[PDB]
Amino acid sequence: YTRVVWCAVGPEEQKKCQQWSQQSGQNVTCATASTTDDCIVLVLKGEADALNLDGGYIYTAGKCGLVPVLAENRKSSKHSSLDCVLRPTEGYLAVAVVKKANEGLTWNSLKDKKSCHTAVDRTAGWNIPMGLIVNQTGSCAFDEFFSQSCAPGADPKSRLCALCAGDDQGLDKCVPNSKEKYYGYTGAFRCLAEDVGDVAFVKNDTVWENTNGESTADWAKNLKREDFRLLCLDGTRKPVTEAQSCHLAVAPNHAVVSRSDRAAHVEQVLLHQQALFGKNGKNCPDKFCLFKSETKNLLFNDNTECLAKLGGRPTYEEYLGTEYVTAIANLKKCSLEACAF
Ligand SMILES: *[C@@H]1O[C@H](CO)[C@@H](O[C@@H]2O[C@H](CO)[C@@H](O)[C@H](O)[C@H]2NC(C)=O)[C@H](O)[C@H]1NC(C)=O
Ligand SMILES: *[C@@H]1O[C@H](CO)[C@@H](O[C@@H]2O[C@H](CO)[C@@H](O)[C@H](O)[C@H]2NC(C)=O)[C@H](O)[C@H]1NC(C)=O
Ligand SMILES: CCN(CC)CC(=O)Nc1c(C)cccc1C
Ligand SMILES: *[C@@H]1O[C@H](CO)[C@@H](O)[C@H](O)[C@H]1NC(C)=O
Ligand SMILES: [Fe+3]
Ligand SMILES: [Zn+2]
Ligand SMILES: [Zn+2]
Repeated sequence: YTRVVWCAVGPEEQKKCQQWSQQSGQNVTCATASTTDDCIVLVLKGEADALNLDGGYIYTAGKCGLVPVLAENRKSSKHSSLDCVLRPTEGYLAVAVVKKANEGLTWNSLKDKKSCHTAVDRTAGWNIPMGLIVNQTGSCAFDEFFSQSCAPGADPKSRLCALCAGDDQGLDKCVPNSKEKYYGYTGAFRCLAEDVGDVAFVKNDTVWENTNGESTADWAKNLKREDFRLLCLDGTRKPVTEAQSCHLAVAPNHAVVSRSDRAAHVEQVLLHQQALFGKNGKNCPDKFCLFKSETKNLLFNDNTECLAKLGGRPTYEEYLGTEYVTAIANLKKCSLEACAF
């Protein structure tokens, strides 16, 4: 039974998965795909067993019968007596970030600016802000709100891809995987840091992890938190230290999904895998560390303490929460039930 086939998205996650595979005695093996949607299809076909997904994709996967199995849990200063694997998930803060030097830019003056998104269909980088924007303008032309953007996964010849740069060679412009320079939390923030965009739609944790010497990548190496500002919904700007009172929403954590008939087996293998390669696991950091990838968030986010049990044996709708599930349905009206593949 207990071989789990992970689905990696892109060549970089593939490399990391191959390392995990080798260190696991081939308990985990790897399948690769160019996009998250493709990976979901591989899981539906039964050619892969699982992968960690942002909440927006969990919505896509859930409609096709896939279920949440274990969720990412980061550091917290409450619930601590309880062990990480048993602790409830706090969710993360979706935020809109701008440069302080870019004075006078607020939530009320984003029209015609340049934006940086993690990817299309993702929670913090797309679903939350575009949902909020459609709603406030009473219009579905969200592709004409910003003058130019980098929204991995949109038509590469549309304005929503204009700011994306592709890989080393300019190839793969706008693909929704790490090959694209401005993909994901880190990529979208880089897009803002290099002044390619006016605002980045990421999470709270991204800002802190790539400023004040926390990174060391050459583009982040000199960034300082005082150079950035959060855009609050009230038309006000605040230091990044004010996220708890200046965010767009709380997002449910990224979670591992698998086909329902495979959930229990995937779950067992993963709990044994994090005991070996997790934060203080038998072989981290001496041999391989599952939750570390040099600020690239490959397979899993780098700030992950552990993969936690769910409790309540939640369906995907209960896991995402009815608030966030109606938000996505209304936004997708711009482009009630049925699986896409
Ligand atoms: C937003 O994100 C930062 C980092 O993810 C949080 O600050 C971390 O908080 C932990 C304890 O919760 C501290 O021990 C770490 O030292 C902090 N990290 C760093 C790198 O500074 C912060 O709690 C979050 N703020 C809000 C309002 O959510
Ligand atoms: C966009 O607006 C719609 C319409 O109000 C929001 O959907 C509603 O959300 C509330 C709160 O969850 C429910 O009580 C309503 O029933 C929903 N209405 C409809 C028509 O479905 C949606 O939340 C908004 N999107 C965002 C991102 O805020
Ligand atoms: C960590 C995964 N959670 C998602 C929130 C499973 C859950 O169902 N948790 C939960 C808790 C702990 C308290 C109140 C309400 C909810 C539903
Ligand atoms: C692989 O899984 C098997 C089955 O439980 C376990 O006995 C073995 O020790 C595991 N090895 C590693 C390194 O995970
Ligand atoms: Fe996310
Ligand atoms: Zn809030
Ligand atoms: Zn239930």
